[PDB]
This record gives sequence, C-alpha cells and structure tokens, in this order.
Amino acid sequence: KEVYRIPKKSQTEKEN
Amino acid sequence: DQDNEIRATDLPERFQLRSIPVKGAEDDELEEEADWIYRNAFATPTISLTIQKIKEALGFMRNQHFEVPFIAFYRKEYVEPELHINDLWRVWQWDEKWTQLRIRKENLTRLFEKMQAYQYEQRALDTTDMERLKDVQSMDELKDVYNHFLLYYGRDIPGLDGLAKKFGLTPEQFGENLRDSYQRHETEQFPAEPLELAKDYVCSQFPTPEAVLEGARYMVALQIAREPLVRQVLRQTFQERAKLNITPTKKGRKDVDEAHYAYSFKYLKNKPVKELRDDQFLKICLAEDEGLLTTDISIDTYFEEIKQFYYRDEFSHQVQEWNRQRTMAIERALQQFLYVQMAKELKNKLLAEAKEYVIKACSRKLYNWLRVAPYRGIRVLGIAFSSARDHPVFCALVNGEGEVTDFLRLPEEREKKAQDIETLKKFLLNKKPHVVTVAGENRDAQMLIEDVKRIVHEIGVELVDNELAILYMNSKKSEAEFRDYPPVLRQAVSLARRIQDPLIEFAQVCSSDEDILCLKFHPLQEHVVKEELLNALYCEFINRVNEVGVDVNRAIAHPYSQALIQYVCGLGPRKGTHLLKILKQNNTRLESRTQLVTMCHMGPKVFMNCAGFLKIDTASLGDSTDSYIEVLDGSRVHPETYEWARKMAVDALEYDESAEDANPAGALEEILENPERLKDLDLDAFAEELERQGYGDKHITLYDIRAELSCRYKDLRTAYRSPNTEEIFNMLTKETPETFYIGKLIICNVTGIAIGVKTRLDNGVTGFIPTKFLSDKVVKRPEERVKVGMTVHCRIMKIDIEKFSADLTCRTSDLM
Repeated sequence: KEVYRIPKKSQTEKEN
Repeated sequence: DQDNEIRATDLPERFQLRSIPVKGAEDDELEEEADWIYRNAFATPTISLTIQKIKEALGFMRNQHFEVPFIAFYRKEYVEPELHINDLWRVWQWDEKWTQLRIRKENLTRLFEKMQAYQYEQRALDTTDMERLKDVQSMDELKDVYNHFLLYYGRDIPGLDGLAKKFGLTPEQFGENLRDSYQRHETEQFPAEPLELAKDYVCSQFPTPEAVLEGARYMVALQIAREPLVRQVLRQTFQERAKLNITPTKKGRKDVDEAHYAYSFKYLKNKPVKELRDDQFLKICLAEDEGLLTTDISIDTYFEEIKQFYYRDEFSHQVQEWNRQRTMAIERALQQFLYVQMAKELKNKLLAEAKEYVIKACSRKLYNWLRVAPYRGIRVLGIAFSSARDHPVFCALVNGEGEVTDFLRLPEEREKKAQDIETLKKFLLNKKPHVVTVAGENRDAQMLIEDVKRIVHEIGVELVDNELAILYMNSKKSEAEFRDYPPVLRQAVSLARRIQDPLIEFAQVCSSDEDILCLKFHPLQEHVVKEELLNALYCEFINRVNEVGVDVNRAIAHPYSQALIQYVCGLGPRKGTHLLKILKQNNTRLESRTQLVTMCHMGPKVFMNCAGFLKIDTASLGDSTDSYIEVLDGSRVHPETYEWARKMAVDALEYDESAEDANPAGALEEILENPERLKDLDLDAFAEELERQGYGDKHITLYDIRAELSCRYKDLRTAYRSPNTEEIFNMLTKETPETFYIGKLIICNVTGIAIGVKTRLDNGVTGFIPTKFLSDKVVKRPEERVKVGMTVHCRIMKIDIEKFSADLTCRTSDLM
C-alpha cells in the first residue's frame, strides 16, 4: 500500500 | 480579422493588445530586466510625492503568460510581501519600456557594427561600441550615445578638427574630469599661441584667423556637449541642483489674482525642483502653455567650477590665450548646447512625474469608488430629481437582481406635498424596499431624505452620490435599455444599481474610454495622456473585478452584468464576448466551471488565468440542472489546486486513509456544511508535507482555500457606510475642500434677515454675514448697509459644513 493523511495534530485552535 | 485570431489564440486577450508583443525570456535577459526595472521604477523622483520578486513576476508574465491578477491572487508567495497588485501592474508596464530600450540598443549596435565595417574598409569605434551601447541603462543616455555617433559618423550613410585636437584634453577626458570633479587628465600645451595655429587653417570659409578660432571653439563645444560622459555628469547636476524661475507674461500679470490656479507661483525665484509638489509642475506647464507665464530651469555658478578643469596654471602668456579659448569654448558649449537640452529634459521629466501623480490620484479615486461595497439581493428604491422648480421627482424600485420592477412619479403647495408623501408611503407599504436612496444634487436632497425618514419610521434611508447616474442618463445606453422612461427615471435606476453594487454599475456605464473620462477623477484629468489614464482606470477595474470574482450564471440570465467579464484576468472584450456568445448559443448555464474548456474552446493558458475569478451560484441551481454539479466550482479555488482541497477536507475530518470509504468529494460536501472543522487542521504542517513531497511552497494558497471554504466568495470590500458629513457637504455642494478657499471671493445673493443677513450662495450654501459686521442685533435693521434682494460678492471667513453655513465679509478691507 501507499497512503498519506494531513495530520489533525494542529495547535491552531479551529480559528475560534 | 485580428479579432478572430485574438479570440482563437491561447494567450490572454490583453497580451495581444500591447504594442510590444510579449516574447519569452532567457533567465539572463530576465535578470537584467528585473535589475533595470527595480532601479528605474523604484528610484526617488525629482519631485516630492526584492529584485528576485521582480524576476519571478517577469518570468511569470513573459513565459507562463500569467496576467497581473493571476500573479497577485495565486502567486503571492513568489511576489509577496514586497509586490502587490499595483506593483505587478507597474512591473508589467515597465517591461514594455525595457523591451523598447532593448530593441533600440540592438538597432544601434547593428548600426555601430556597420559603421565599424565601413571604417575598416577605408576617429573609430574601439570600446565605445561596447562600452556605450552595452552600458545603456536609459533611453536618455541612448540618445547621448546615438547623437554622439551622429556628430562624427553621421556624415557617411554608405579641417577644423586640427584645432580641436590641438585643443588639449580630448572631450572624453573632459567628461572624465567632470565626472571626477577634479583634473584627472592634464591639459596639453603647444609650442605656440592659438593665432599661429589659426594661420594654418584660415583659408576660405574662415579668413581673419580669429574666424578659424571661432570655428574651432564651436567644434570643441559640439564635441563636449555630445560626449556621453559630460552628458551624464551635467544631467546629474541638473537633477540635484536645479532652480525654477517663473515670471508672469504681459497676459499673465492681469488675469492671475488670488483665483487663478497659478497665483501661488505667479512669481518664483530659485525654486528648487526638489521642492516641486505632486501636480504643481503640471499646473506650471499648463499656465506657461496658456501664455500667461514664462519659466526657465537653471542652476544659478556651475560654469566657474567646470572651468577649473579644462585649464592650465602657469602664466607664460602663451597659455593664458589657450586657457581663455578653452574657457570660452566650455562657456559656449554649456550656454547653448548643454544647458538648454538639460533644461528641456528636466522639464519633460518633471511634467511626466506630475502627470503620473495626477493619473495615480485618478486611479485612487476610482479605487475608492469601486472598493465601496454592496449594501446590507435587496430591493432598492432610487429617488432622483433636478432643480425641482416645475420638475417632478422619479423613484425606481430596482429588484435585488438589478432589474427595475416598477417606477412612480412624485410631482396650495402644502397639500400637494402632503398628497405626494401619502402616495410615497402607500408605495413603500405595498412594495417594501430594503433601502431608499436619494440622489445627491443640492440642498433638496436633505429635505427629500428627511421626508423619506419621516415616512419610513411609520428599513433604512441613505443619501447616495449622483455623478455616475448623470452619465448613465446622458448615455445612449440608457435610451437603449429604457425607451419609455424619462431621463430622471434613468437616474433612479442608476442610483439603485450602484447602491446594490458599485462595481456592476461602474463597469456597465463606463463601457468606453469616453464614458469613463466623463467622470471627474481629478481636476487635471483632462491634461494627462489619455492612454495612461485609461490604462490606470482599466487596471483598477481589472483588480476589483478579479478581487470580487464575476458570477457567470448571472451575467447570462441578467445581461445587465455582461460588462464584468471584460475585466476578468485572461478574458478581454473579444474573449469575454466570445465566451458569452458560446454560452448563449449552447443555451446552457454553468453548473460547473472546469466546464469552460469542456464546452468552450478556451486554451489551457487562458483557463488558468481567468477561471479563478469566475463565480458559480451553486446554492441557486435546481430542476433539471441538478444532473451535473462539481461543488468546488462555487468558489475562488482554481482547478489546478482541486486535489489539495480534496486532501485538506479528508485530513480535517480525520478520515482513515486505509478505509476504501474515504470519498474525497463527500469529505468536502461535509466540510462545506461544517466549515468550523477546518480550524482544527494545522495548515503549516500540511504545507511543509506538500513541500517535502515536491509540490512546492503552498502555505498562503492553503489559507485562501480554507478562508474560501469558510465563506463562498468572501467579500473584502468596505461595506456601504453612509457618507460622512464632509462627504455630504462636498457631494451636495459639488465642490471640494480646496474649492472652499477660506477667504475666497464669492458672488452671493441676499435673501432676508431671519438678526443677521442671510445670503444664498450659487453653490446652494447659505451665507450668514455675522452680526459683528452687521452691527445690529437689537439696533435698527442693516438695511442702511445694503438693500435686501440684490446680489453682492464677499469673502469667506468661516465654514459650517455640518449646517451649510459660511461666514462672509462686508468690509472692503477684508476684500483687500
């Protein structure tokens, strides 16, 4: 297989 | 027909229009382009008013064929933060100047090569052909190189030189000395005096060997004034140390007094060019053209400094004659060749700079007009009028789509006004308009707006400027669209359309250069070059159209909006009209925007340029149209980045990449229902991973593709505020703060003593002579001072813009 995900690891807080 | 290939070609329509066709770069001529543009377009001008960014912009424009909007709006990381939309426009304008200069340089290089060949067949060119032509950083010094060439080699298309050479310090050396400000090259003595050498050359044209001296000095002066180095040094001297002397002509002394624009500089003395204001020199040159004023540009000395170089020290008395000859040769050269031409060049530069400032002011005013938003489609009622003395008022209810639904005419006097108010209230109750707009013509707008307020409160009411509505009324297009309506009704529809969105009305009514020039962007608008002013205005239109994006499906259904897809990137008068023709003929309205190439025949480069700036109203579609809908097509996002959207949505939903159930469309069609989920995505980490995969830096693009999925074509215009009291004052009065010159002389008509003296100005402004001058508050009326009814001209001493009241003067001492 070959896969990528944008990580939900973000510390920017959902733009308020 | 040129229009046919223009519509058929694969380049932006505005690229083929330019005189200098856009030819690719080489990355070495491109770097020189960037350096020259940065140095010339970002250098301090003579009147008071990163290179990699320019390289990238030029590369885009000339190789990728990206229009200034597509660079500004999708290539920010390349040009930002040091280049903006106007910076890109300036760069693309200066690219034409670079190309012109390069073609001139190539032509001159070929000429110099042919001349070298001819001379080799028979002074000569050894390094000048290289040193000069290769080192030509401006069109002006290109003239210095050419004219110097014409002086010597201009004689041959297929003996006073003896004295000139026997004059010491050959002109190149004199140029070197002037550039160094000290005697780098010493003079060459001769074992005789000037006259003895004169006897050799005094034969036929110049007998009386003083005549051969005159001829030799003239030759030396020509050679000095044609030398490129002396030209550079003297032009620099003029640039830094230049004074402006002005006196009024016989026709000027009489007709320029405290009201003619040239009053402030009717007399000037040693006014440095560095202190010239924005458009001051434009006014100076206009006044000089009118014949009521005369000027001259000089440095006063500079001749005394120059003469020290082309000179010798010893007092042998056989060099004092040579020294005097050299001094007077330099004098003649400077006085009749260099000073005059340098003054002409400096005057042209200053006038062009003033013209540029005027063009920039007009562009800024147009920007402010188009950057005013819509109102918060909406049913807008527009009321327009005139002097009103035996003339009715028309109000037009324009639908939210912009189409006028219906109109109403609103023509002892107390009961007539009461009946008009009753019928207006009836109309408002029957067909509730979201906004009532009153045109701006005179004081009667205030009364009209106040009556409309009194009606509505028993829903806003706002005053609206009336200047584009007048142009629409007078235009033939108003007749075309409304054959039955009177002109004033056209004003109402124009006002309603402008209040609904200025851009949609400005582009529709300013359909031609003449129509746009009808507006008053700046008092000196008429004197700037038409081409440059029109280009600036159309650039402002293009910017605001691409920064808004044009909704396709509404330009077709409501042909009133067709004018907007002229200013779309990539998509011009011919191209826009062809796209509209294709859509009309196919009888199909864009359910999808990648459909542009699918159903039309627009090339890859144009699609790339234009398609980011076209809106599709996906929320408005229904019935049979439900059959085919790409949901990303309803946004600022472009079909090169439609994979990064369909990854950004999958990642923001934490969909398991290993689930065969991760439908990337369905992920967007959940994100466009719940746009708050995109806030939990780290776009900087996502952009670093795209960069690692070799897709390049996309950080700023991803922030737009987020902000856009958070609101479909998020409008950035400043909302329709109500005009500030200053705005109302300058709008209804029809003159600017500069026009209300405190202390200006104005012809006013006295109306009646309400304790003061009420004088009505022709500008529709009440004039109250103060009781101090009147001197009668409880004393007898001021009838003795002046008879009521007639007109007098006085001077202003105070302003009441918030009440339209201006102080006046009765004493002639104030008049003096």
